[PDB]
Amino acid sequence: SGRGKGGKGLGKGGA
Amino acid sequence: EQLKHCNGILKELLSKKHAAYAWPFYKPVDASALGLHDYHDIIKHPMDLSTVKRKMENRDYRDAQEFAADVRLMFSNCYKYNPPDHDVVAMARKLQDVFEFRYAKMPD
Amino acid sequence: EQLKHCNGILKELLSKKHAAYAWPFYKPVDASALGLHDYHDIIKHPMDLSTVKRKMENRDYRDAQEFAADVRLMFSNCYKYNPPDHDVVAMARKLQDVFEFRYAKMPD
Repeated sequence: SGRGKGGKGLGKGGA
Repeated sequence: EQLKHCNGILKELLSKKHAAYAWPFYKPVDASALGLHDYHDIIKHPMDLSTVKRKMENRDYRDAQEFAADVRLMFSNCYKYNPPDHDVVAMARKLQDVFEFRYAKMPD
Repeated sequence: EQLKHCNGILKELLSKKHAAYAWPFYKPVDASALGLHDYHDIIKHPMDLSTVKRKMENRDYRDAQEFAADVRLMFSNCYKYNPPDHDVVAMARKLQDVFEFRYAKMPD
């Protein structure tokens, strides 16, 4: 479709 | 003989320690199951750790830079395909710190 | 063309936005001023962003791949010369993530 795998804003960390 | 090190690099990458952020890279990216309609259009040359381990076994790498080129293309691919704020991106950098470090402290 | 995109990546590495962890890579390492009498014995091929730049303005890179080997050489020397815990190693990996990302986002 678009752009990723569905993990936009998922997880912990990254500033 | 440098490939005795890349073997140890590959084992380190594939170890349980890193399993929390290494799992997206264990097997080739499954475009059909995840619905990535555009993936093989954006990524001409897919790569993953299983595939690295197979090429390592068929001894398809002559020296360390060839191995490292596949390991990096693996990361480059996630970076190209995925927006900067996706989880898979961050997992990729965590795994890549492990690779770039252990790859730099290679004897030679 | 890609070389055009390489230019953009350069200016992106040099920009104020990344200055906090980019500053140690701006010009060749000053072994004398930093007091590293052994830096040159260990690092045979010094590299820095000022050198990548000059190579860019002169068209000395045939393609994006050569550009990228020099940028990675820069980080490599850093990972190789410094202890794994040194703040400079962390600054490099932080600069490298930025590079690699913009570099993956190049059309190809």
